[PDB]
Amino acid sequence: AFTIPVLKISEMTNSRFPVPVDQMYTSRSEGIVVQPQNGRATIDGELLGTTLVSPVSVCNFKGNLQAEVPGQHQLYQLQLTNLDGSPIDPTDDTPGPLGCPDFTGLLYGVASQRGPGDATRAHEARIDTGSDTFAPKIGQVRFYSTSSDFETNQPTHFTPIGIYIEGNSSDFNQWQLPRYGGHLANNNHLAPAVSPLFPGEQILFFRSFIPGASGHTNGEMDCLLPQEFVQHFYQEAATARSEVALLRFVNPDTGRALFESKLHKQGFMTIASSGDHPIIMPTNGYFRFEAWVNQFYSLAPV
Amino acid sequence: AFTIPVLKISEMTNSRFPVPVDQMYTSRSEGIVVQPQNGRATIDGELLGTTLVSPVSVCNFKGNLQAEVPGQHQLYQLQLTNLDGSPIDPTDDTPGPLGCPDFTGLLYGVASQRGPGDATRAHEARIDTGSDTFAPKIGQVRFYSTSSDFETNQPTHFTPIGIYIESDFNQWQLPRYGGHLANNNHLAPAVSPLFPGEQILFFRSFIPGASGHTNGEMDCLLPQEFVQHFYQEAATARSEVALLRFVNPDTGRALFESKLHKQGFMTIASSGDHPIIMPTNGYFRFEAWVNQFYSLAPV
Ligand SMILES: CC(=O)N[C@@H]1[C@@H](O[C@@H]2O[C@@H](C)[C@@H](O)[C@@H](O)[C@@H]2O)[C@H](O[C@@H]2O[C@H](CO)[C@H](O)[C@H](O[C@]3(C(=O)O)C[C@H](O)[C@@H](NC(C)=O)[C@H]([C@H](O)[C@H](O)CO)O3)[C@H]2O)[C@@H](CO)O[C@@H]1O
Ligand SMILES: CC(=O)N[C@@H]1[C@@H](O[C@@H]2O[C@@H](C)[C@@H](O)[C@@H](O)[C@@H]2O)[C@H](O[C@@H]2O[C@H](CO)[C@H](O)[C@H](O[C@]3(C(=O)O)C[C@H](O)[C@@H](NC(C)=O)[C@H]([C@H](O)[C@H](O)CO)O3)[C@H]2O)[C@@H](CO)O[C@@H]1O
Repeated sequence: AFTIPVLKISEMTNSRFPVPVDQMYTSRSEGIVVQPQNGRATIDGELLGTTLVSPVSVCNFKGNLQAEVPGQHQLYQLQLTNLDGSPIDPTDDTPGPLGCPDFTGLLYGVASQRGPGDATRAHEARIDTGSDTFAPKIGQVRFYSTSSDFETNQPTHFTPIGIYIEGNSSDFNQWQLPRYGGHLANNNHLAPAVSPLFPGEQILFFRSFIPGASGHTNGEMDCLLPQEFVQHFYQEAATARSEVALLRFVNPDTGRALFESKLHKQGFMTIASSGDHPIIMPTNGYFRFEAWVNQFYSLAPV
Repeated sequence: AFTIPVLKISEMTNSRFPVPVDQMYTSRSEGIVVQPQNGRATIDGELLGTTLVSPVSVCNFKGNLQAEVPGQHQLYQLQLTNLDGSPIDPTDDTPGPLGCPDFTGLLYGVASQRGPGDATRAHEARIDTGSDTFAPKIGQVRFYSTSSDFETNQPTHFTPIGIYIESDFNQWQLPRYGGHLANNNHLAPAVSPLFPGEQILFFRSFIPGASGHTNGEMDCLLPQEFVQHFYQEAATARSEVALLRFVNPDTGRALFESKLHKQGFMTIASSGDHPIIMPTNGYFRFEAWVNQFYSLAPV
């Protein structure tokens, strides 16, 4: 049988950045192609894009510190491995390595090392996922740091923390996919763009405000499914008995329900709403699976 | 009916620090009391200690940046809220706020702020969970930063990253949640193997080190995924022990057995301090309800 976990919004994890979900949010997404590559799974358990199941891995990188780049101080070259330690394989049926950021911007975090022996060191670092040299698909990623305290040829981890706003073209765009293969390459194996097809409906997003390290940004990061749903679908692999799972957002405090949403088989939710706005609800509220409906099932607004 | 999620070791999350599990590990635990407060859940779904269900929240802090502390350069005083935004409530039946570190050491991470408006800033920061004034139970925590670029009275978040070795990291030494002037209460109980020839099975991560010599060993009793699953399923324990088999899907054969105790920890038949390295695809599955005197085959 098909099920979804009982979770308060505040208990959900963002599938595109390793922080909790802050609020439900809906938008028209006017003139935007919504094509995130993280937090993509079908309801019958097939992972898509660069989606992995670990809730703490998205936007992390691992690899060897190859060298400091010639000519540019405290810019360091990583030769990536996959997050699981295995070599990068550009022939994988993915756009890039699992967990790789699916947005362009200055990703701010910490690069740490262990080695030689148990000697360790860690410092702030930034990775520009929009730069020409950003090519995780073939394991080539550079990070900038304000420290020169990094050892060559030692295992290096990048732990993401937030976004750094310089105030120019490299600015955080959550819907702009990076060129996973680098400047000269076209993306492939992409999870498809999503949009609402039924009149009156909009996609329901799970939004987090990720930390900012500099500049002005609300750090808005919208995922299609909380990571817990991704994990659950993967784990259960339940048969999708129709194209749409009807879900109901219920308030355990009153015992009564607030709205319904359509969970599409391909892994995204829609609601009957119009306009760009937060969907604020009683904090103990959660979704419950009600029935198998089709893509023409008609929802009351809100 | 009672189940365990199908997960490779490499897909598991540490329940005491927000990073993947690296290996299974077992220990004699000579001379130590094993009493972690995070990653504590009964197999029927009751969360204990400071355990929360969010897999990205443990060792995080949130609160108002109240002030730079007088007489102490670039040491800042937080007034905590709970990680879900709710106010800290010291009357809660917990040792401290959910997700609070359950070890003593120099916790290294990044303090970040948003405010006024959408202006942001973030810098490296350190929280000494062993210091006298570390009193998360009542919302009192300080962080040190090398930066002075922090605003007072703006929402502040501490994102943990690793451990800084110079208060040396002791994963089994519980902090004083109420600070040096109060004693801990409402602790999840210590655990130990009671049956001869058994040891606890731990899920071990090597957390990042920011400085100094450290392997960053962090041992939890259950991966966060098991905590989440038990909480969700809330299935009834039909006995004091759930017998599990760690099976290799590649061969269809069992590699070893483990006793999953009702109160939320695992033991195996083994002797000594060592990793338990197994075929990558291996995973635990429920076999049967047994008692606490069930005799396990070694390894
Ligand atoms: C990490 C770091 O040091 N990076 C700095 C930037 O400072 C960070 O971001 C700030 C927003 C702030 O949170 C700070 O604490 C961080 O360290 C720095 O960004 C400028 O910082 C200053 C200092 O507060 C101002 O916030 C400035 O914003 C404004 C301003 O001066 O009020 C806002 C104003 O709206 C804007 N004008 C217009 C029309 O947009 C002005 C104007 O652009 C500037 O005054 C012209 O210089 O800026 C932040 O832009 C940054 C620039 O100094 O350097 C590093 O990156
Ligand atoms: C962030 C920062 O700058 N912190 C430094 C420490 O350096 C960090 O840790 C280091 C291990 C290394 O990863 C470095 O890149 C980091 O920034 C610093 O720690 C000392 O660093 C030095 C310089 O590399 C040495 O590595 C020293 O290690 C040893 C050594 O000298 O080989 C290891 C040795 O095993 C140990 N002695 C024994 C017997 O255990 C000695 C010993 O501590 C000293 O010789 C004293 O008798 O050190 C690191 O200890 C730290 C101290 O300099 O200052 C900041 O913390």
